[PDB]
Amino acid sequence: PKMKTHRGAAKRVKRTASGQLKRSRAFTSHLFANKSTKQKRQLRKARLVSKSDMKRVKQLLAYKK
Amino acid sequence: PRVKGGTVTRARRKKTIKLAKGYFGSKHTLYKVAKQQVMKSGQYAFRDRRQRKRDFRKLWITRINAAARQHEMSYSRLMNGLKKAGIDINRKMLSEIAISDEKAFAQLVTKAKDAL
Amino acid sequence: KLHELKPAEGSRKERNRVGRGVATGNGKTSGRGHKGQKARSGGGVRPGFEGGQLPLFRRLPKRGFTNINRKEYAIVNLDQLNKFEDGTEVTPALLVESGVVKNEKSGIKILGNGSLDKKLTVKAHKF
Amino acid sequence: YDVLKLDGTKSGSIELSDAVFGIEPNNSVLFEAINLQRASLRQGTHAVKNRSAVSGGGRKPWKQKGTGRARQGTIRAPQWRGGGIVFGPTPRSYAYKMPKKMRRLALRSALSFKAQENGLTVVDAFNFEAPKTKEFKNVLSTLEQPKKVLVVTENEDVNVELSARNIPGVQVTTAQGLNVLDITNADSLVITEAAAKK
RNA sequence: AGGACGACAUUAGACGAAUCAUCUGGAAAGAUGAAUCAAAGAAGGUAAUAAUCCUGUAGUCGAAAAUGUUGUCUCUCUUGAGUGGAUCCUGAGUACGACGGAGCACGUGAAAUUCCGUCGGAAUCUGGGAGGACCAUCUCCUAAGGCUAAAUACUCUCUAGUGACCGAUAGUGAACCAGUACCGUGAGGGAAAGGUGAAAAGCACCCCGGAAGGGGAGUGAAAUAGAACCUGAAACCGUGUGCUUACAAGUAGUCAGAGCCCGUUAAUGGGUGAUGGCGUGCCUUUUGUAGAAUGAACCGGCGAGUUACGAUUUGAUGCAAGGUUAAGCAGUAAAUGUGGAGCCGUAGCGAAAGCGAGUCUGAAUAGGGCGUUUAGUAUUUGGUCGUAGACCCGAAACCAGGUGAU
RNA sequence: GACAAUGGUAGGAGAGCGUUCUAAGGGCGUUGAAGCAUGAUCGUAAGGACAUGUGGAGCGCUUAGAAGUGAGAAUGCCGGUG
Ligand SMILES: [Mg+2]
Ligand SMILES: [Mg+2]
Ligand SMILES: [Mg+2]
Ligand SMILES: [Mg+2]
Ligand SMILES: [Mg+2]
Ligand SMILES: [Mg+2]
Ligand SMILES: [Mg+2]
Ligand SMILES: [Mg+2]
Ligand SMILES: [Mg+2]
Ligand SMILES: [Mg+2]
Ligand SMILES: [Mg+2]
Ligand SMILES: [Mg+2]
Ligand SMILES: [Mg+2]
Ligand SMILES: [Mg+2]
Ligand SMILES: [Mg+2]
Ligand SMILES: [Mg+2]
Ligand SMILES: [Mg+2]
Ligand SMILES: [Mg+2]
Ligand SMILES: [Mg+2]
Ligand SMILES: [Mn+2]
Ligand SMILES: [Mn+2]
Ligand SMILES: [Mn+2]
Ligand SMILES: [Mn+2]
Ligand SMILES: [Mn+2]
Ligand SMILES: [Mn+2]
Ligand SMILES: [Mn+2]
Ligand SMILES: [Mn+2]
Ligand SMILES: [Mn+2]
Ligand SMILES: [Mn+2]
Ligand SMILES: [Mn+2]
Ligand SMILES: [Mn+2]
Ligand SMILES: [Mn+2]
Ligand SMILES: [Mn+2]
Ligand SMILES: [Mn+2]
Ligand SMILES: [Mn+2]
Ligand SMILES: [Mn+2]
Ligand SMILES: [Mn+2]
Ligand SMILES: [Mn+2]
Ligand SMILES: [Mn+2]
Ligand SMILES: [Mn+2]
Ligand SMILES: [Mn+2]
Ligand SMILES: [Mn+2]
Ligand SMILES: [Mn+2]
Ligand SMILES: [Mn+2]
Ligand SMILES: [Mn+2]
Ligand SMILES: [Mn+2]
Ligand SMILES: [Mn+2]
Ligand SMILES: [Mn+2]
Ligand SMILES: [Mn+2]
Ligand SMILES: [Mn+2]
Ligand SMILES: [Mn+2]
Ligand SMILES: [Mn+2]
Ligand SMILES: [Mn+2]
Ligand SMILES: [Mn+2]
Ligand SMILES: [Mn+2]
Ligand SMILES: [Mn+2]
Ligand SMILES: [Mn+2]
Ligand SMILES: [Mn+2]
Ligand SMILES: [Mn+2]
Ligand SMILES: [Mn+2]
Ligand SMILES: [Mn+2]
Ligand SMILES: [Mn+2]
Ligand SMILES: [Mn+2]
Ligand SMILES: [Mn+2]
Ligand SMILES: [Mn+2]
Ligand SMILES: [Mn+2]
Ligand SMILES: [Mn+2]
Ligand SMILES: [Mn+2]
Ligand SMILES: [Mn+2]
Ligand SMILES: [Mn+2]
Repeated sequence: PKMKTHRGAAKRVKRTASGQLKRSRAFTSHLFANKSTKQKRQLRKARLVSKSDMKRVKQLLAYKK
Repeated sequence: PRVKGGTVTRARRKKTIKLAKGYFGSKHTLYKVAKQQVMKSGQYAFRDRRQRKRDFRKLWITRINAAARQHEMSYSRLMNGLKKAGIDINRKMLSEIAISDEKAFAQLVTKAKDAL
Repeated sequence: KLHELKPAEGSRKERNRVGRGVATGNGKTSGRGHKGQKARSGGGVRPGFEGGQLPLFRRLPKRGFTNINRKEYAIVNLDQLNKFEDGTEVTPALLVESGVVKNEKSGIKILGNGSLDKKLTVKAHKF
Repeated sequence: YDVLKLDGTKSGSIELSDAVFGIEPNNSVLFEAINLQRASLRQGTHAVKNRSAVSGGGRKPWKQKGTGRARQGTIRAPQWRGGGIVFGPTPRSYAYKMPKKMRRLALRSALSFKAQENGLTVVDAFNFEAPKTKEFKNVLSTLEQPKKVLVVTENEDVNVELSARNIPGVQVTTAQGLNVLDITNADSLVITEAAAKK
């Protein structure tokens, strides 16, 4: 059987790069006005899946790009 | 293809049991028991091969102590003089001379008695 | 030489047979070295993802073909029985420059930085 | 070029063919095709008994504790006499595939060894029934032989000890050409190879 | 919508090629010395291993009948095509809606498309449906009636064959009179157990004995193959006896070592062992086990990391800015030839419209993210993961069908 | 030729021994195969030979391929016998 793609992650990954998974970022939903405007503006810009986690999540997005 | 058990086992086990040859009772006849004995038997011989080196040096030393004692000299003193004498004979030789040749051993005694 | 074969050196290695004697006769020692030992790959005992999701996907997406077209000294195009594009959904012609020959390009949606050079040696545009 | 000995004779009527027939050496591919051939030639008809679901059985032989015997499940669990067989052979394919160009690299390097050793080319002739081929094979030739031609039924030599592979130069295989220590070729047959091999 | 003529086929079968001598030997097919056949050197049998000894094989013929099967006559059955359109006709308790369900990969969701229950309930070529809620428009169709081969699934059975599948604890539960001894009220559970020899030549006869069993004599190549019969391991049980042993505290051995006895795969030999040194089995599990923690009476057999398909990585090989086929046909259950749909690569960035060696954010040709500067791809050995029971054995339990108030 | 390193549980890496089957090559075998028994044999290990007795059909060697490939423990299963 073909490995299934964890489509719940794929709805939040975006591959591209030279193999790196792109981003999406936390605390970005609701409940503002407790984060700083500094925290607010900076969590807006996106950052990759970490080396240590790509070690763990490597299998699920095997079909992304 | 199925491989059967085949001969390989018996031939292996008999190897062991032949090693357990002088052994007592079923330590000479059962594999399971004789395996353990042959294991230990070499585990002893491995250490015993080192120990015999020291069991033997102690034998000569006492024998040297004995013939030194006959010339009113402790074994402690004799070796100190033989070092300063520059004699470099070694116990097993030194002791064997004391048994095979009373005169030769006496000479080295007097050699070591001076250079003190 | 059918009785004295030999595989290319470096291919082929004897597979590892765990559990067959005391040059390793195991795997781990307790916990999940139980048969069919779990942990989901992912399920690290608290979220893992659960952190944002951004999505869509729609329709029309072209198929690129860069100006490394050192083809003939002229002639028309889209002809890709020639060894160039294949599996095309459209055909944009992009840059990475070296319009070293003069010809007439033809495909749908040409890139401006490209077509500035294609038309600066022989002129060429189409749908 | 290579002499074309007369059938039964010596009419050494030379003619040219090489490069993708001589010249070529290779070995590392030549082995790997030999394995792909014999892989494919076997059915994997073997299948062992119980995935424990095979064999009648499956009540619990006695209650867990109170007995002083070990706990048991099916009386067909694999450590029993007559029980299931963990990870026996099951029927399966036993047969892979190798890239096209490399398949061609085999046959050339196969035939080129026969060129580097020795392998005869011939006129043809034909008729009916062959204790005669022994006299035809005794022109000189050797222990194991194959012959090729686009046509067929010139092979009522099925029944010779050794030497009884004969196939069109399009049914040609890496086995023979490796197996057989000499090989004999009608021209035009050897032309049909030279056509395809390029 | 049912039946009359002669080709092939199925169900019995026939022909079918070519060897002698010797040595060994119980026996020749083996060895050896000369031969022969072959559209037949597949296989099995024959006193050891046989192309030429037999049954056969390649190949060739063969059917009274019985079905099966078709070519073809008959046999029915046959009426076959176009222009225009006034006013008719093209499947009603239906399509459809609401409600409760159900189904579509699609969990009520924005929910198209499709079906049930229940009340409602249309239209009539100026018509109706569908195109993923819905309206308009456009395009495709024409529901509410029915029948339709082939390509697809399966194997209790038949014939013919095949296997880097088992070879008697394996392989079917069952090689043997197995769903049988056996067990249960019943449903139901369910074994064990193959092998004398080439040939029964299966031991006439004498002998001890009631017999059983045995010593002779015999058949046999062999019964030190004699029936509970090929081989005949180990545990276990015994007979004989070379060295040793009744003042000694021992995980049984190891190291040292006299004495005695023997004489080998002939090598700084073998057996035994007064006496001295040293010395608390193994496995598991443990901070730590001589452990008084666990396991094993012993010996034998059996008994656990597999395979498929995906992923990733390494190694090998082929091509290379390309690499490569899938089904399918062809083929001898191959290899291979075919087949370029397809997949990955040559370009990236963005949620996206989209722009492009650059793009995104941004008001910015600031900065900053990802990318540019160059190598991939196919097969495959190995490692590992994922899907599978997924290394093996083990629950108390749960559900479904049944069987039981003797 | 010197000179260094070489205790080791989980565990990683490496090189190998043997078992059954296949392929090709080359062989042995009723003047006695496998198996079994015995030995004072060889190799660093797994392990390999040779000799003799037994036995009465078969079996190995080389190279490569594939695995139902290796047992001492599971209150493991089955048999036999303490
Ligand atoms: Mg993208
Ligand atoms: Mg992040
Ligand atoms: Mg049950
Ligand atoms: Mg033939
Ligand atoms: Mg004879
Ligand atoms: Mg002969
Ligand atoms: Mg026979
Ligand atoms: Mg309704
Ligand atoms: Mg059959
Ligand atoms: Mg009588
Ligand atoms: Mg026999
Ligand atoms: Mg015995
Ligand atoms: Mg404890
Ligand atoms: Mg204990
Ligand atoms: Mg290159
Ligand atoms: Mg930038
Ligand atoms: Mg940058
Ligand atoms: Mg119930
Ligand atoms: Mg004889
Ligand atoms: Mn998905
Ligand atoms: Mn997500
Ligand atoms: Mn928000
Ligand atoms: Mn804060
Ligand atoms: Mn077998
Ligand atoms: Mn075993
Ligand atoms: Mn290994
Ligand atoms: Mn454990
Ligand atoms: Mn663990
Ligand atoms: Mn595990
Ligand atoms: Mn389990
Ligand atoms: Mn069952
Ligand atoms: Mn008990
Ligand atoms: Mn079975
Ligand atoms: Mn006949
Ligand atoms: Mn005949
Ligand atoms: Mn004869
Ligand atoms: Mn026939
Ligand atoms: Mn209608
Ligand atoms: Mn509708
Ligand atoms: Mn509706
Ligand atoms: Mn509804
Ligand atoms: Mn729509
Ligand atoms: Mn069938
Ligand atoms: Mn047996
Ligand atoms: Mn009964
Ligand atoms: Mn018989
Ligand atoms: Mn009698
Ligand atoms: Mn006789
Ligand atoms: Mn018996
Ligand atoms: Mn017997
Ligand atoms: Mn005393
Ligand atoms: Mn005494
Ligand atoms: Mn004490
Ligand atoms: Mn002692
Ligand atoms: Mn002590
Ligand atoms: Mn163990
Ligand atoms: Mn105790
Ligand atoms: Mn415990
Ligand atoms: Mn116990
Ligand atoms: Mn046991
Ligand atoms: Mn891991
Ligand atoms: Mn696994
Ligand atoms: Mn070490
Ligand atoms: Mn050290
Ligand atoms: Mn380890
Ligand atoms: Mn390893
Ligand atoms: Mn041999
Ligand atoms: Mn065998
Ligand atoms: Mn096994
Ligand atoms: Mn028992």
